Amino acid sequence: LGEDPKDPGGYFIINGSERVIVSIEDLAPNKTLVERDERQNKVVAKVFS
Amino acid sequence: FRYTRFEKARIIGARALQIAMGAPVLIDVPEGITPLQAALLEFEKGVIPITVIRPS
Amino acid sequence: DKFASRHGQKGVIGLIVPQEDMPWTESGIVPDLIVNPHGIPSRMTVGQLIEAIGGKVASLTGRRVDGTAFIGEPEEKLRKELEELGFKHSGREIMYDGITGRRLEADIFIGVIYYQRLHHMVADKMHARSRGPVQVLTKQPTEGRAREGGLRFGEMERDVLIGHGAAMLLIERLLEESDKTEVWVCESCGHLALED
Amino acid sequence: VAEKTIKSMVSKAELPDNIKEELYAKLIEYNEKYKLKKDEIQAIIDETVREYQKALIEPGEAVGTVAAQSIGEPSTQMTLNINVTLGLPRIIEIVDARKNPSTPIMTVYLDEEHRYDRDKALEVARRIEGTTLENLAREETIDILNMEYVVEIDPERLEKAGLDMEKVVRKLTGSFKSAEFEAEGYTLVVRPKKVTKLSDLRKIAEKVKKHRLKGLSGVGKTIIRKEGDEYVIYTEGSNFKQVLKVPGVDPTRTRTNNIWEIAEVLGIEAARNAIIDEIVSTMREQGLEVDVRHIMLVADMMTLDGVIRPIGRHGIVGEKASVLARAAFEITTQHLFAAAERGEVDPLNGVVENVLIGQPVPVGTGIVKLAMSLPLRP
Amino acid sequence: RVTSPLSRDQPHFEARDLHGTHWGRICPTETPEGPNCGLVKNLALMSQI
Amino acid sequence: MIVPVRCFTCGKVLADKYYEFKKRVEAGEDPGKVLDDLGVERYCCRRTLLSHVELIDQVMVYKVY
Amino acid sequence: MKKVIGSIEFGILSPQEIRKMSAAEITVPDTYDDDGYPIEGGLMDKRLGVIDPGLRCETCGARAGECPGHFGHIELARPVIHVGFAKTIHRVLESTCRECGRIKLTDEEIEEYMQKFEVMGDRKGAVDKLIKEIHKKAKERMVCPHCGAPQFPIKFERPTIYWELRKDEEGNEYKHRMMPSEVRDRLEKIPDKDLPLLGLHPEKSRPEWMVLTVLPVPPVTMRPSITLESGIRAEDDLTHKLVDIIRINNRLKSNIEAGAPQLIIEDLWDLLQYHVTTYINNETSGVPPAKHKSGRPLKTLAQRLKGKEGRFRGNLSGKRVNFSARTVISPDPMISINEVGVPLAVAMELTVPEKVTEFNYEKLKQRVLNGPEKYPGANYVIDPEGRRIRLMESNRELIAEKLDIGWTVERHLEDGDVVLFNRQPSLHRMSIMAHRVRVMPYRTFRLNLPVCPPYNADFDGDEMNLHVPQTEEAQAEAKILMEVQNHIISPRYGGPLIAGIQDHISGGYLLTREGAYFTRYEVEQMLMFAGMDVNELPEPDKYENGEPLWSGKTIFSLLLPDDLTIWYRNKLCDEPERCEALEKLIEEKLIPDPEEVRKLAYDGFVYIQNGKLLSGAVDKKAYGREDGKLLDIIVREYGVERARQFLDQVTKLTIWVITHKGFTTAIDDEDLPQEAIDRIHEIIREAEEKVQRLIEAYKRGELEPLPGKTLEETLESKIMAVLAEARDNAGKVAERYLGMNNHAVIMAKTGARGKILNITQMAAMLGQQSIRGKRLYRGYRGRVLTHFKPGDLGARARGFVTNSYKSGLTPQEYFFHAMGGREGLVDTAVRTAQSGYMQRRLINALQDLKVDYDGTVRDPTGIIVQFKYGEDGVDPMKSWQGKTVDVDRVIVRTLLKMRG
Amino acid sequence: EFNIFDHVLVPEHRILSEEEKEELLKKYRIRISQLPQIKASDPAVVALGAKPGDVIEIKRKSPTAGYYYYYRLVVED
Amino acid sequence: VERIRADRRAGKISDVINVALYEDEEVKEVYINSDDGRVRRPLIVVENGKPKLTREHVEGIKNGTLTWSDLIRMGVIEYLDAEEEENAYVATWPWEVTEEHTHLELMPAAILGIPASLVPYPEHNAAPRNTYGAGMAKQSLGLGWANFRIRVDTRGHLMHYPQVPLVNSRIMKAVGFEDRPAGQNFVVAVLSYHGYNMEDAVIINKASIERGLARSTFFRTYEAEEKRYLGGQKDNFEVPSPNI
Ligand SMILES: [Mg+2]
Ligand SMILES: [Zn+2]
Ligand SMILES: [Zn+2]
Ligand SMILES: [Zn+2]
Repeated sequence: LGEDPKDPGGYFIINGSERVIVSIEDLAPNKTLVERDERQNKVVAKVFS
Repeated sequence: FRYTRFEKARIIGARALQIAMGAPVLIDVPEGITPLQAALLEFEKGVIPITVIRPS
Repeated sequence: DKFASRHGQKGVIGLIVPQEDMPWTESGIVPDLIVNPHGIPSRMTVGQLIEAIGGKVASLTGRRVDGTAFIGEPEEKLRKELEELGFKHSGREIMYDGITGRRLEADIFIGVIYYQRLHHMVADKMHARSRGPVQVLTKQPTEGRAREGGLRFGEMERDVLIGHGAAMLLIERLLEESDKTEVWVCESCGHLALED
Repeated sequence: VAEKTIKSMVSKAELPDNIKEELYAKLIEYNEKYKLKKDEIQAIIDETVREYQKALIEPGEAVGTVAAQSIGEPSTQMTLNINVTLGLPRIIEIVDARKNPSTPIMTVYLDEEHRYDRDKALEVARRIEGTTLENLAREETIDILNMEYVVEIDPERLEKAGLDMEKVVRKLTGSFKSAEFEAEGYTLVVRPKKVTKLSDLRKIAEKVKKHRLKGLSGVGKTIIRKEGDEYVIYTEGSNFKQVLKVPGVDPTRTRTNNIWEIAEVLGIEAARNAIIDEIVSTMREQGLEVDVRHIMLVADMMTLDGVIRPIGRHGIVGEKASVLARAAFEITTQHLFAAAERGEVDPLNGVVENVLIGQPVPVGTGIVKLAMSLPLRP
Repeated sequence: RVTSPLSRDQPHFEARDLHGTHWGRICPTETPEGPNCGLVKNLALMSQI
Repeated sequence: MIVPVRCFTCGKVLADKYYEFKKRVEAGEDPGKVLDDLGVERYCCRRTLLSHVELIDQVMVYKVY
Repeated sequence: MKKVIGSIEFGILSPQEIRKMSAAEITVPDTYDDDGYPIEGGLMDKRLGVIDPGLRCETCGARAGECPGHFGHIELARPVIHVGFAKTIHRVLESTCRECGRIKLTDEEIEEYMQKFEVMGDRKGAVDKLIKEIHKKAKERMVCPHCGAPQFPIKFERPTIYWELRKDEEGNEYKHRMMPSEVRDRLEKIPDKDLPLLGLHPEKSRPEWMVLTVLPVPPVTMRPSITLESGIRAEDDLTHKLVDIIRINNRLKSNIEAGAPQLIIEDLWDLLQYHVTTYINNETSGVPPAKHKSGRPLKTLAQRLKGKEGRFRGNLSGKRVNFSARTVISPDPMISINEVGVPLAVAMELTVPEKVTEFNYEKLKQRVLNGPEKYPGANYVIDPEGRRIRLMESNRELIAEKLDIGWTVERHLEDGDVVLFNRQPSLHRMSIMAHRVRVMPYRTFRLNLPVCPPYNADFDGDEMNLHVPQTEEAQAEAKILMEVQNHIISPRYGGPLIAGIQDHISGGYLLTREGAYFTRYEVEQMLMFAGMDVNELPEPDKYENGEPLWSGKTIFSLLLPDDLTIWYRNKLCDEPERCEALEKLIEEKLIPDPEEVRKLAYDGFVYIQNGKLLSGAVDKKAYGREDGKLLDIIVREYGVERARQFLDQVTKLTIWVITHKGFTTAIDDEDLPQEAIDRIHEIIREAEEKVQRLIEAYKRGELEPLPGKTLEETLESKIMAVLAEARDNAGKVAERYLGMNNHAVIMAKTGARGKILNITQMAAMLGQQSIRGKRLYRGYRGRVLTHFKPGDLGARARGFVTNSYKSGLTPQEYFFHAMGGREGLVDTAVRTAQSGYMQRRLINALQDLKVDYDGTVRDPTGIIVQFKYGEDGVDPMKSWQGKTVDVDRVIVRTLLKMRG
Repeated sequence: EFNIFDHVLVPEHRILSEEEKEELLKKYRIRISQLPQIKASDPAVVALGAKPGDVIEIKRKSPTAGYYYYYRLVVED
Repeated sequence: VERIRADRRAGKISDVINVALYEDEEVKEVYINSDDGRVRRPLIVVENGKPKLTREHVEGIKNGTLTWSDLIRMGVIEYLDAEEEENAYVATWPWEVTEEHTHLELMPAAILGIPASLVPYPEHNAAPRNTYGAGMAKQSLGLGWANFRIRVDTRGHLMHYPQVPLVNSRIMKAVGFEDRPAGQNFVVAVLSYHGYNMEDAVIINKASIERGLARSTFFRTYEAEEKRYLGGQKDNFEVPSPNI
């Protein structure tokens, strides 16, 4: 089929050009993370729902 | 009296511009040099006619 | 042309030296590459020397040398087999100068190092523009090398030209060579006059 | 050669005052070593005069641009990260004229009665040091049976603050007339006059902690070092006005990192000197040598109007007379619109405006004027 | 390849630097240079998702 | 993808003895002795023979015309 | 004749001026029809200019590429508040009465403010302060001093919404929206005499012009339209914004003419105001930016003017230039510091325009007769009248026969031509210098090695640019001012910048070290290689095996001038007794005998007497960057040309020495005996025992807090100090067990390349890995890695690497070193941007400072920044180690000159 | 009390007379608005008892020239 | 937590579930994670100082009777995320296991990435040097793909005689770099030669270059489309006439 046997795959071909989706290191969804802002002198907790 | 680097550069540039469009050389030439080299030899021979106006 | 080792040692080719001018060892080996000794200890690259020793050992014995992290062949073992192969432990070899023909006073460290050619070749990186196409908006040279663009004289270049005190050079660079033009100005109000 | 002849020759030499005395001292030192003759001394003076004439800077040099480049170039190779926050952030803070620098540190010098013994240095440091009872406190506990703070403090910390607990009470009896303060051994107990709500308890408990028992406001850490057989106190925070008038602190050598405090206390000239000294010290700490002339020019430009100004859009560039100079660097839209509102006229006497237009810049060869005699006869 | 949503021009001292939890999950050495340093990482050889 | 004709260091011909060397290697013999009996003594020629990998057979399968 | 722009006067464009400057009226919100022709009355009208080559402009009759473009005007149905002046408008709305129109100040106050304005001068800060004070004083007055009418507070809502706080008959306070028509009517009542009090020009900045009634549509040239590869025209963002503005204005006009109710008119007015606000500035706060149909936000005039990619920075302050090349650089020690290696392909492309004169007529005629495909040749010929002709094969001889005096020939780059050589980033003025063209048939640039430290350029794929000046004035300026040899001394610190590095230092040490002797053939070969004018060999120092031998100091002495004498100490000083003896011997006699000096000569004390290197070894202290005393003295006392010749000769000589004597590094350079390894292991055990004892003392509570510090960071600092002492001891042991015969030790000690710590790290230990100035702590809870127990504060568990590079690191230690290296790389990658921003800020703050002819530094306004530059009028470049005049050096040199 | 001129960071300050001010203006060919400014609320100014409109002559320690003479103009805040 | 771990090791529940226990003096919590995006690593379970992986399992793996998923099924090797590993005590080497150790590292060299494993002996090099070597491993030229000739990549490079390095990590054989090499082995001698190798530069042999060493070919692909416009107009593939 004209394909290299050593090619791992795992990418997309859009308009004849190979496209790879780089993974994204994001925060844990629906998880509350707590930290303290030294400049603001406050305790802040954030959740990305 | 001494010539500053900026004054010397301005004098050489003016002399080269004059030589490029006229102003025959006051000294001998090596038959093939650029007008900048002609101005350089004119300065080295101490024959330049261009003076520098200084505030006073 | 950019050539790089596997240990971060990179550089361009400085000279294409003929084989007759290159030095050779007592065993009859002419190096395919010559690197400066100043770069090895400044960057703390001992893995390159270990790889050279391992490559020489692998070439002499015929068995590939394992270079895996933390489980690779020990350096001292490699020096031991290099000694058993008839060569110096340190990998240094007695070399003769290719021009004078005399023996070098220092034993030169020569070994097999995996060097890879990079895609930053000088053929695709040389750009030279005298005059050509200009942008339709700013009447300035185009961008890049594919469309015969110019070279950018940025703000820093202008600043260092000012610091050099070269007023006419700056005028020639920024104005007389990039977007020189003539306009008509009205002296009464300062507006741009129209020429029909 | 007699010393009088050497002095007369040095005075007759066309040299600056600082060069004259140094040259005379060196000639005196070398005269006994090698028995210099009069002609040798005259030749030495002539060579010194020629070297001074050669060392003079030619007119038209772009000293501001050269100074900016010579200051910014070592910053590309500086090292990032007590608490002196030196390096590139220190230089950035200095050139930006920060009102409150990060981790302010003041250098305190003592008089002859406190710089030779450790006890007086420690006592004057504790006089400078601003110690609050919250730092002296060890455990925090708010009860309900008396509904007020019962403060218990460790004695060891009280061994360093150099004051008794009862006198500590005297620091809040007068200050807080709405509450009664009682001392029970090593425990501090407060009593309420008319308090019945929890809201006002939280509006008055923190006022005791924020109150300062002794020292100066804004003073944190305090250390004492031995330099040149002298005791030098280094503190955290800038309280120059309240630390200059201290009974035991020498006020002729005290300095602080806050250049604004020096400007408001010691004058704008001392502020410029402190800016120069701080930049020189920051450059020397990183091992990068920068000529002091560039720093001096930068500090002179910063303090041109009698106040400390930054180098950004709110400082030297902000008060630039040229519209195009201000617009090219920062806040282009609002600067141009404000110039249109004011009807400002740009004389184009600067360098960047002539660069933008296409006229020769007024620096270097752009300032050279030439004259020509037309009848050239080779 | 793994990227991060953080801006490249931002100095992220606590985020660009290597973490102790990257052992066996993120390659400790293979990172790009310039503004992409730290924010762009590569999966370790033993990393499993 | 194919074995070089000459050694990169001294120009000694090695493509003639490469296939014999590869065949003897696949038989289980020590490649050092195989190089020794084939006259490959200098380690530069040994470098050229050992480090080369054949890949032309995987390129011929993709016809271009 | 010719005229130049003496000054620029700014102001606000009046509607009458916009109408007069407009060559057309725009009413059709379209650009092109189906066939592609412009629509009459549209934005792409030929009256505003032409971009397509076929079309011809209606206003001026010129074709594309030469028509400057003409503005147009749009008559808005209702006035629209200009956003850029909007806040300023509010200030005027807080300063003038709503009925009389005069300012809210008394006549005496007005007169006093006029005297204050006249007195202060032209400083901008004082004017802004006075304007703010006047506005603050006038905004708090609710009664007009001239008319007595009551005033109401005005609330400004971003960006162009004005609210007036009015009171009803019942006393209720409400907000009335001030329409732009009402605002313009109020602004029209302000007389010209009150405008200077508001900071507005009476004849240039009338407040009523701050509300836009006529919109100036830009010319076609300034917003060009292009045709894509698919045949579909790609309109500009400004064109789309103007299309939307015209459509909304036409709808508003139609609704007004139709008698639409007030709800319609104010809604369309708000839409038009938003469109005009986005057209002036699409990044205005409080409004949504205008977006394309694809979701891409547009950039309008404000974004075109501001920003890094804006016109001011990306097109005016810095722009792309012609006659420039850029490619990779490769080393070339065989050329001088004044020369640059220009490729033949680059040389045949970049052309120098040379006018035909009476002395270069034959050379330029030969250049024309060679053609563009033959070197040396020419590419273009310009006649005196001014027509440029490209040289092809057909007209190559015809143009050559037609060449005369006054013609210009764009000849190829020849040897000796002056060109600029710049490497980016240009942090200092020494980042570009004018070199001489050397044409070689290869592809890459070639630059001499001593010029690399000024450029901060190595040869690991570095890219460098070259600029060819065209005018004679520019060439002369480059040749005189920015020549390479004229910038040997760095003005930043007054020390040598163009200096020998690496192999130059190593070869100098190898040549000038004790016991270094060379044969007659070697001496002749190095003399020929260095290009020295040594006609006859000097007397040999000694004879070995019947053949003559020359000391390397004798060969080095030929480089120095015959009247040079200087003594100092270098970095190779480890026995101060010999240096002290040499200093004492020099101090007594002041002309010591060369035999006496050679009896007690030491490599650690460099002494040159009358140009003869009697003692000392060459290192970075001789002619290295920021340290070379000999090069610094040579530049200052013998000029720059002699210094350049000396630098070239010494670099070639040291390269010859290091090439044929043999310089190399191997794996045994870092090798240590078993005793050194045992000592290092003992130091390791002692350090770990001390760290464990400190941890136990902290746990048991007997550890003493530092003054002002608690237990944690005190213990951390103690552990770090112990590890630092252990590292220092290991480095001292490694230095003790590594002699001077080691080439790596030679490079480290001489200052050529590397440091002593680099050899220590490859031989003894890696030390402690630290992040942000403290020990490694980021990781799991209580530990960095899971291979250690939680809560462990030991050295091995916190980043202290015990083994070196030669012994190999453990995987945990490898990870710790990876964290350290990542921290370092991030530190540089963060520091570069901040340093560049600070450099730009400093440059823009100090761009206009210049020393005048009287020695004073003044701003363009005229304020004397400094009455004398540096308080002494001395260039830092010409200063001696930051001092005005080195009296010691001058006295010593003059005394030696008179004694000799 | 504590004199502000005793500090090592504070250079010497003196009051220029009208004749000396005119000489200073003549020497550098500059107007009174082209001099460096010093605020009237500056502690050195209030120590000297100066008023706006005068010129303060500053003798400063010079790291490169020993002693340097700067000139400032007193202006209102 | 112990019951969940035992059930996961017994194969009753899926290996995706990871359990961790946080036991502080103030708060105590148990976390169970079974979602996406969790990067985990395989670790050999060690009980009573003895790893679960025995020689029989290795023999079965080598013989092909046992697979990796089989080893995961019996709980000999388990995947640990960052949360669970907080409760784990990993041993770097099989000879360093103790009674208190809870896990054994499979391959310490596997903590590096795919390009980072190309560097031979990375522990003997500086960290910035290793980073540069890993970054430049992707910029090398070689026979990356066997179907490069039929590919239509806009830019590509080919090494005429690519060579597998003589000093290579064992992972590179498993990764596939040995089958697709991207460089050559160079006989390098460390020596100063006329100053032309100065400042990171290198000196190459003319005869070596002429013999085909490091020879490369660069392919560039151009595309042309006969696009159709509105009204039936379209491009034509023909030699243009000089009159146009
Ligand atoms: Mg580089
Ligand atoms: Zn060979
Ligand atoms: Zn027109
Ligand atoms: Zn009124």
